[PDB]
Amino acid sequence: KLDSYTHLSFYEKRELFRKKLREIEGPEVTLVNEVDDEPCPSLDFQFISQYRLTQGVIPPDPNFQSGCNCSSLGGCDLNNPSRCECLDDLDEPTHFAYDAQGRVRADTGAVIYECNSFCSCSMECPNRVVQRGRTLPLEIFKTKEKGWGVRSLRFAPAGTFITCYLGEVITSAEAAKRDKNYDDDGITYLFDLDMFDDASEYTVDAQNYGDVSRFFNHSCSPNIAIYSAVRNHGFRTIYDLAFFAIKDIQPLEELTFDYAGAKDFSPVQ
Ligand code: NI
Ligand SMILES: [Zn+2]
Ligand SMILES: [Zn+2]
Ligand SMILES: [Zn+2]
Repeated sequence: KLDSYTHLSFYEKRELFRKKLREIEGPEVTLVNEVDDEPCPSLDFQFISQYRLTQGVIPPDPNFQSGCNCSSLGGCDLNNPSRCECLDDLDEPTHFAYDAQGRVRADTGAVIYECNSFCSCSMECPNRVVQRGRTLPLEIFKTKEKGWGVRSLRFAPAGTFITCYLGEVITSAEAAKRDKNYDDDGITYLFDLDMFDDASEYTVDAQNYGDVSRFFNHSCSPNIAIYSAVRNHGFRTIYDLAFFAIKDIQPLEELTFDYAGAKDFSPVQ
């Protein structure tokens, strides 16, 4: 029932959005809508691949970073949990967060310690998974009862990294400033960085800048969950929000999460 002008307008709007995704550095990201005639999600936002810092936020200084030099040939050898200085932040059931497959081990907690730029290992160091980025080709699609969602296009073994939740790092102060502006917003892309000390009170907002994950939906039976991966082991005022698959993800399966913090990880209870 759309008239020529509108129909063309929508056409062009969807194509613009597809253009925008083509410019994402990484595996493919596609846009589909088999439900209605909505072109695509709002274009008023920019895809990024690194946090965008904002006024008033003091980022962890890299200058005071610890760098492991336990890089023999390959990476750091996942058999030497007692050689890395990236792991010195805790010694109990000591081990690298990942296995050989690059998947997140089942005995790994809600905290991942990856190698820094101050380490001597190459980018292939088995302890630089998150840093390497997405590897799964994803598709933004229109769900029937919920807004837009994202499903995988490939099978993902539980424990597979997916992507970090990117966006502007704002102080819980301005956070609330924006909360005073959220009108009839169906979704409010806020993510508090309070895994540790609550003094920093920093939050990630993907309202205007973010990653594909800014399209992920909440759910009760999620297939992905946040893993606080840190590189500046000494200052966790800011860290990476990593999404890993908690269970096998079937191709074309929608990805969903529900942050519970370290209050769903370490407890079988
Ligand atoms: Ni089409
Ligand atoms: Zn190491
Ligand atoms: Zn290291
Ligand atoms: Zn390393």
